[PDB]
Amino acid sequence: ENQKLIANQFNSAIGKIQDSLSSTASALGKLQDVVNQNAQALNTLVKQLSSKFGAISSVLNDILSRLDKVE
Amino acid sequence: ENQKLIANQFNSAIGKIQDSLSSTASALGKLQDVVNQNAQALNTLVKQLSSKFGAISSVLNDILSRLDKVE
Amino acid sequence: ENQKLIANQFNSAIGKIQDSLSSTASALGKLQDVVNQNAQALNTLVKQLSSKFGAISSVLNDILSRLDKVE
Amino acid sequence: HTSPDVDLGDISGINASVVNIQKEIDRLNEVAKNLNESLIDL
Amino acid sequence: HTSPDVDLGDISGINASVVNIQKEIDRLNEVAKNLNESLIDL
Amino acid sequence: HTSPDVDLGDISGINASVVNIQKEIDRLNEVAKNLNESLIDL
Repeated sequence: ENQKLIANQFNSAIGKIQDSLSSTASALGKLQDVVNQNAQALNTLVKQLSSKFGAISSVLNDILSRLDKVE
Repeated sequence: ENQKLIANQFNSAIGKIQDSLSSTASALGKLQDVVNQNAQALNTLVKQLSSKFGAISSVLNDILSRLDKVE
Repeated sequence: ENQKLIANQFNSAIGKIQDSLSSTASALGKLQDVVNQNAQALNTLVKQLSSKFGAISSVLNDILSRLDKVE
Repeated sequence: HTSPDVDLGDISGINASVVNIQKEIDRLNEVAKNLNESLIDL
Repeated sequence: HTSPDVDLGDISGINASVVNIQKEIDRLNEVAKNLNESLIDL
Repeated sequence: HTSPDVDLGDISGINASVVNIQKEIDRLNEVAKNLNESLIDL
């Protein structure tokens, strides 16, 4: 009798732990997707910022150069 | 006798797995909070950067325009 | 006999759960390392951006000032 | 003269997502609490 | 003349936090090691 | 005159890493599926 009890409660525990492991796997997968997406976002931001500051610098030197031409 | 052994060690294992699942839940919660906070930080940075580059562009066109007025 | 069965399958389950907990620990460690690294990256980006915009502002005021000198 | 309007543009298409694993954390805590209904009491 | 000092400002209030789940990872590894003291040896 | 070339520079050395915990998620799902081979059938 207590063998049916031990078996049934062990099966219940293993089912609950299966559910918990599937939930942990789904959570880690979502976290991985979002962390990688934010990493790609930060990387494309640093790249586009490099380009934008390059353009800013360029127009700046054009300004200074044609100013020196004025002076 | 071995039934008391199986029951006691199963209860010990279930307690340890309860502690492990609570620890995993706390860790995933902290990770979620920090990932969402860094996401909001990156988003407000891109917004404030858009505004800042807008202002930079604006003063730049003012510069070029009043320069053309000079020339 | 069923006691050997309960014991052996409980030991198998505990081994599999040990493997799962070690995998979860490794995954959380990697996630922590990468989230902290991206956080440090975002922080150094905001700092270097503050410095870069400071320099941009500085050359801008130099431009406006020497322009006013021209005018 | 007539210098063109040098527009730098905008940082378009850059945006960070958001984790929503609250369901999974709730499931983990619910299981950690429900495992007390799986303890053996001979 | 006398153009005002056009200060762009600073990116203030922007800062990323840091995860510190080292306690939880240590607990997970400690439990994965202590579960060897829960194996049944008839 | 002859104003120097005021180069602002570039945001160098800034780069975000990438998580690769696909092995661990696969292991977790594999264990969640293999635990069905540990159920007791008296």
